[PDB]
Amino acid sequence: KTLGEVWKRELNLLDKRQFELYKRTDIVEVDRDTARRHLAEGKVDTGVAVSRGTAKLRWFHERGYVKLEGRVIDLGCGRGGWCYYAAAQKEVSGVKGFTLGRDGHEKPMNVQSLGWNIITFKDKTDIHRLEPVKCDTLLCDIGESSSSSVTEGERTVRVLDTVEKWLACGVDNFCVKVLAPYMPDVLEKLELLQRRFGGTVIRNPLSRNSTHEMYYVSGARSNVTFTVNQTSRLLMRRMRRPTGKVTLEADVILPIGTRSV
Ligand SMILES: Nc1nc2c(ncn2[C@@H]2O[C@H](COP(=O)(O)OP(=O)(O)OP(=O)(O)OC[C@H]3O[C@@H](n4cnc5c(N)ncnc54)[C@H](O)[C@@H]3O)[C@@H](O)[C@H]2O)c(=O)[nH]1
Ligand SMILES: Nc1ncnc2c1ncn2[C@@H]1O[C@H](CSCC[C@H](N)C(=O)O)[C@@H](O)[C@H]1O
Repeated sequence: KTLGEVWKRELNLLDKRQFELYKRTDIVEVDRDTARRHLAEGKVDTGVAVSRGTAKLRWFHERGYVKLEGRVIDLGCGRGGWCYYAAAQKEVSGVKGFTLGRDGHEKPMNVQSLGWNIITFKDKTDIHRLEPVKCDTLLCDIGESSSSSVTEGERTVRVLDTVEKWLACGVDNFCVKVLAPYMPDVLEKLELLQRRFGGTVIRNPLSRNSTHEMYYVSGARSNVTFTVNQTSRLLMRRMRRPTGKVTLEADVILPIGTRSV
């Protein structure tokens, strides 16, 4: 029924070439070449990002969609791209990242970009069962894509359900991935969360067209259904005649070193 649900259905009908072209059509992409080479050779002091996630969070942060301050908690940190980005910001005092890091799930990577010493990584942790703790900035980048819209809806509502427990503790800032903002139950949960905690959902330009993910952030407030549909309209427009044309941009390079007294 929603424009987004139609989008998912049409997405699944695309042929191999069209899907490949479609996913990167008119999107922005950071050049990960140098970063990947450094990481692969064991370099930990060049300030390169451990994943594409660092650039994603930087985009939100640099334009006020989320302030990174004080005690930061990163649910589903994976390799740690968001933890390292937050750790390098002066306003941040500490970072706790939690992730599964098991059975194929990315484990935290160890590099020494600025503030690596203020991050405490913990793997083998299912954040749905992790007891909420008080923090100032809450981050969560969880949401596994599924060809089934019903399934993406279920996974998204589960993430928001868990995240609400943490926001309820009282947080100033947040940036939470919403896998399928186009699903009706999700739209309603977002409207309820907005009334309780404020914020709104924003589409990151670094996201590929093959996913409708948007992020629930604290730095702005807008009409949820309107903006989710604006993104649905954009995604459907790009599916008409995929060019695979991408805009390459410089990846994030952070300063290096420990943050000491
Ligand atoms: N028409 C197509 N749609 C595709 C394809 N691969 C993915 N998708 C769609 O994009 C969505 C995002 O894909 P992404 O690779 O970024 O996320 P996942 O790694 O979690 O993909 P899954 O949703 O987990 O799918 C697993 C695999 O299943 C295959 N798959 C998934 N959907 C399809 C379809 N519709 N047609 C053909 N083959 C399909 C494909 O090889 C996928 O890699 C996915 O949920 C699908 O709705 C594809 O080859 N063709
Ligand atoms: N229930 C759960 N508990 C903890 N971690 C989970 C989880 N479900 C998924 N994850 C992890 O969440 C991560 C999402 S990808 C996160 C990327 C990160 N923002 C970066 O910048 O690198 C994956 O590693 C996935 O394994």
